[PDB]
Amino acid sequence: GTLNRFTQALVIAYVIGYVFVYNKGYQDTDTVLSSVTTKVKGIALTKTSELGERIWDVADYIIPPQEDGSFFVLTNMIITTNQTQSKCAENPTPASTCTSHRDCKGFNDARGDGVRTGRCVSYSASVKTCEVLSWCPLEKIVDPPNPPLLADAERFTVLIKNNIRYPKFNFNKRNILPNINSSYLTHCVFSRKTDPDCPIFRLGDIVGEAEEDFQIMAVRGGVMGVQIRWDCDLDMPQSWCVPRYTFRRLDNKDPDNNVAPGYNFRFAKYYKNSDGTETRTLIKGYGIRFDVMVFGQAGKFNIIPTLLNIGAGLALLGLVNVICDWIVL
Amino acid sequence: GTLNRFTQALVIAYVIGYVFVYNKGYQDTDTVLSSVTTKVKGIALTKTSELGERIWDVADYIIPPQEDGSFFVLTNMIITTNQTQSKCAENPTPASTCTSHRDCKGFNDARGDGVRTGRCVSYSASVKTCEVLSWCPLEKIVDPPNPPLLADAERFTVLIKNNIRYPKFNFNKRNILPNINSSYLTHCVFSRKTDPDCPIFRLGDIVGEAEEDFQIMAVRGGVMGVQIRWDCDLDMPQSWCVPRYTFRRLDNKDPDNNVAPGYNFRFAKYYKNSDGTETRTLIKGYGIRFDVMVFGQAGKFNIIPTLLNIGAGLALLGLVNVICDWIVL
Amino acid sequence: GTLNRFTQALVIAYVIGYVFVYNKGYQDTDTVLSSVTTKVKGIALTKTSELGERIWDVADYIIPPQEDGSFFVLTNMIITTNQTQSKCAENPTPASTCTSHRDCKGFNDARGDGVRTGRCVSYSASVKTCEVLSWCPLEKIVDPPNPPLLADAERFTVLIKNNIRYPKFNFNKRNILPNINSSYLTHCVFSRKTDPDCPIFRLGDIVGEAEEDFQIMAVRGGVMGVQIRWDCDLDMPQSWCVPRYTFRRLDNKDPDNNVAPGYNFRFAKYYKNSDGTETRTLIKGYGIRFDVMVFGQAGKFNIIPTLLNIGAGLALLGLVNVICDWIVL
Ligand SMILES: *[C@@H]1O[C@H](CO)[C@@H](O[C@@H]2O[C@H](CO)[C@@H](O)[C@H](O)[C@H]2NC(C)=O)[C@H](O)[C@H]1NC(C)=O
Ligand SMILES: *[C@@H]1O[C@H](CO)[C@@H](O[C@@H]2O[C@H](CO)[C@@H](O)[C@H](O)[C@H]2NC(C)=O)[C@H](O)[C@H]1NC(C)=O
Ligand SMILES: *[C@@H]1O[C@H](CO)[C@@H](O[C@@H]2O[C@H](CO)[C@@H](O)[C@H](O)[C@H]2NC(C)=O)[C@H](O)[C@H]1NC(C)=O
Ligand SMILES: *[C@H]1O[C@H](CO)[C@@H](O[C@H]2O[C@H](CO)[C@@H](O)[C@H](O)[C@H]2NC(C)=O)[C@H](O)[C@H]1NC(C)=O
Ligand SMILES: *[C@H]1O[C@H](CO)[C@@H](O[C@H]2O[C@H](CO)[C@@H](O)[C@H](O)[C@H]2NC(C)=O)[C@H](O)[C@H]1NC(C)=O
Ligand SMILES: *[C@H]1O[C@H](CO)[C@@H](O[C@H]2O[C@H](CO)[C@@H](O)[C@H](O)[C@H]2NC(C)=O)[C@H](O)[C@H]1NC(C)=O
Ligand SMILES: [Gd]
Ligand SMILES: [Gd]
Ligand SMILES: [Gd]
Ligand SMILES: [Gd]
Repeated sequence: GTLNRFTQALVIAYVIGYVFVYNKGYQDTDTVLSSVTTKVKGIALTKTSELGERIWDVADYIIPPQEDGSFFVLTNMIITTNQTQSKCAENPTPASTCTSHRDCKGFNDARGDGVRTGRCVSYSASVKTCEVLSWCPLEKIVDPPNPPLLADAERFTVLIKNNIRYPKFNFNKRNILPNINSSYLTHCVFSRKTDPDCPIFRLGDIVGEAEEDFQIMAVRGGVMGVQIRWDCDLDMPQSWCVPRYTFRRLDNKDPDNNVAPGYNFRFAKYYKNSDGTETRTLIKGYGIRFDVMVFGQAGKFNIIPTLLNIGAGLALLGLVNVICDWIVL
Repeated sequence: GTLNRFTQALVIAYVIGYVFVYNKGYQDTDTVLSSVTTKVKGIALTKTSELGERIWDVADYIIPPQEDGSFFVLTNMIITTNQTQSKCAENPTPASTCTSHRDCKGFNDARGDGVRTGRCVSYSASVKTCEVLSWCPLEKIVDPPNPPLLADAERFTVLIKNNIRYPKFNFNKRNILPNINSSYLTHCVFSRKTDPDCPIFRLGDIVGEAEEDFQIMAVRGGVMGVQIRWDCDLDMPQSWCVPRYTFRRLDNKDPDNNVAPGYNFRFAKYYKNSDGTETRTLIKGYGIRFDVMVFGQAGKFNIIPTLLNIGAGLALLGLVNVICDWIVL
Repeated sequence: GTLNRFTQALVIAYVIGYVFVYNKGYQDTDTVLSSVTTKVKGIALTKTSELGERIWDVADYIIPPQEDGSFFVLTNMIITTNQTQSKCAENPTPASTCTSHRDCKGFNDARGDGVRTGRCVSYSASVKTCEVLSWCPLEKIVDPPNPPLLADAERFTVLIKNNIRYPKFNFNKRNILPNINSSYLTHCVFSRKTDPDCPIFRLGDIVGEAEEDFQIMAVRGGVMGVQIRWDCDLDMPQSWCVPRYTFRRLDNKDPDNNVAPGYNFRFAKYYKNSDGTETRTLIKGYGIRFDVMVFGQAGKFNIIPTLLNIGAGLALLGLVNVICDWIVL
């Protein structure tokens, strides 16, 4: 029909026009094989209450441990020391509290501060609670310092390297562009406006780019997601293949509707005493774990998907006439 | 033909009926960007042969190290201590055994207990073997304790958080549902029957859910795979987007057809002696490494794949007539 | 037309011939769920300048830390010891150099060797630079030893286990074949020519297979990518499903156009002095990090994609006639 010349003009503009340049269907996909490397640099001062001023080389003292891709920056802490294998009073709790040896005797014990020895002992002159053997003295139940001890970390800076490969199209590139000289990377610092190609990011600015604050986050900790996205049209020059960096808070702020708020964990330092006995320093550290999430797809031109889709274009226009005929009169 | 009205009624029921509601082809795929966090809690008692009763805070003493997603729980061990840099007798082995200094002189040495010094020394009054410098005293060749030292670990419990995102559909959710209050997560424990939405899992129950046993596995160690699966139809409410948890033993039990049976590795503890000399405690730990494997796909409605497939539906029915004609008379 | 019998003979040979056996479109894809395990074995001798001959059990002394999949082998190092919390002279640098207390007073300080105390102190009789509190004595600025301290590592050997699963086709296998006895894996060593099925690889041979050299790489470090590829046609016997191993240097050699050349990082060893004071040994270690990258796809037969494509085959041949008619006369 006369509408058939209109529809044929519509489908030609539909596929070639719509489906190809917009949806780009004429290509075959391939996902990214990725590897990433990070180097945090920076140092941090802390005037501890008693211990006096102290240094923290984010290098060695601040990163437990040195991870594969991701990584965790220490920001806050509760430090218990001179701990040893010994018996001692549980922390004051209605579940731990006792009147005499009769109350202390368990599954919950091993879930709490340590393993319960039947004996009952005074947690202080004022009160009494079940004795347990454990690492003693027990860690003091307190909220983490505020503001953060390693608040200087806002200003630490991380270098992020990222080699990737699309196995299928035997192609591979690195987030560091060849146009970029080494002397520039000697002191550049990423920024969306000025330096998009600087792979050195500032921790504060990472948190911040994410609609967050390194300071209100550094107290109780959290996890920052550093999303890298590799989209490359391989039929285009390999020069136009470029990484986009996005940022995201992953942990939940809301106190309600969650558990283990923020991000922290304990680790220790063991010491062979000159006496031959064991002692350890236990440390509950809060901090920000940065996860580097890499992803992307790519595609060159290809006959099979193209003809596959074009074919469907011709079957589609068949019905287009019935649609035009029912619409028009 | 008359069969053409039958076939057209078949293809309409074939695509819309079969291919769409079953195979759901009318959607576009998107894979999951994932991050996971874990918190193991629990303590464990061990009455060591000589050393007497001892505590092991799965927190600090039990997890080497504190990993990104995955994690490894200590269950069993062989502990060699007071080790130092020094010379000493290899372990009795036909390859190590010697009659005099003539036999000891290598590539295998450096492959064995330590580097071979030519001298030959008696491993005991009864026998003799090549001297080597190494960390000495050498670790005693024995099978790991049975039952497991940290058998209490069956009952440790891990909390598992999992934030995910589909980049394409700018959508993201967390395994912890909003319907779930915090006070519940204060002591809930996952279970298929009662508490499907409790993200706190019990190590025994994880092993167990996998058709295995934490006790027969904890002696010599292994790796548990905790598979999380995120399938979401995004055209449906984001509320129906939910995680399914599956369990799997990854290591091979069979003694034959494998190497490094179960799962263990050695690590050490270094100590600056008051004398200024070095000493270390070497530890071969067996345990269960839990790998959290996250994956899934999703899809909203879309025109391109739909019309693409519908088009093929019309080309398909064309041949359906030749099939009906050859069948019927 | 007469050319229509030619085209129909072309498309039948085009799809069934070209698109199916070559491009294999009649299948549905599924990507790999992977887990990997590694065990490095080997020991290494080092005749240190002063300290004398010394052993390094790649087990405990050589791997910091014991990683999930990937792993890092120590090859070279700069070792600073008896470090303590204290004040001391910065390293000679035009930015650090000073004439008197007036010059020392900062953001750069905290970026450098330590936090600047106003006082100015002589770095030596010859010169003077700003005093800072830090871990002191500062680490000596030198290039890493050459040749590598743990050069013996060329010859260390790693065992690599790899369990994988395609969730969709409920299928899963392991890089260790059932045909392979355990007694063989007791001393086999991978090699392309003789032993393709030996999952024990030699570090030198890994580097080497990659068109590189463990020795010129071990001085300043780098990252080796161990690419495993799982392609399985699941309509074929599950026996033909096999892993291919490829090798790749990931870091950039070129001095220009990069930062943090090679691969190294610092970590420390803490010691409670008999005096009650703290001291630590700081260590900048160069080495080779091996990343095990696993990937692959698979597919069984399927009706939907097949008919989808066949359908497009019939729509395609429609236009083939117009092409043959315009070509031929
Ligand atoms: C090396 O690297 C930098 C970064 O690309 C170059 O600096 C940029 O170059 C252009 C052109 O002059 C300026 O318009 C931009 O402002 C520069 N970016 C920044 C943040 O400095 C620099 O030119 C290069 N050095 C040489 C000599 O090649
Ligand atoms: C908070 O969380 C829990 C878990 O969803 C709620 O307990 C469930 O709610 C229903 C409805 O009463 C019960 O039928 C299920 O047995 C409960 N699950 C378990 C294991 O307890 C609880 O109601 C919530 N608390 C409030 C007050 O909202
Ligand atoms: C156990 O494993 C090995 C490795 O597959 C077998 O050795 C191979 O078997 C064939 C057949 O004789 C030889 O042609 C190859 O040279 C062998 N490979 C190597 C590198 O040795 C060995 O036969 C097996 N042992 C038994 C008894 O089954
Ligand atoms: C940690 O440090 C101090 C100093 O060594 C310990 O001091 C004393 O505590 C002991 C336990 O009751 C007694 O055994 C000692 O005799 C006493 N001091 C001396 C001079 O030996 C203290 O115990 C330690 N704290 C713990 C219990 O972990
Ligand atoms: C580990 O601990 C003990 C106690 O210090 C060591 O005791 C002795 O061993 C030495 C090595 O032959 C001699 O050098 C010493 O004189 C002797 N004891 C004293 C009082 O010094 C023992 O060597 C250590 N074990 C090793 C060798 O690692
Ligand atoms: C590391 O080891 C030595 C040996 O203990 C230290 O020796 C001395 O240094 C001190 C710092 O000025 C003085 O406080 C001491 O009195 C002196 N020796 C003695 C016998 O105490 C040396 O300080 C240490 N190095 C540093 C500063 O880290
Ligand atoms: Gd990791
Ligand atoms: Gd701020
Ligand atoms: Gd049991
Ligand atoms: Gd060599």
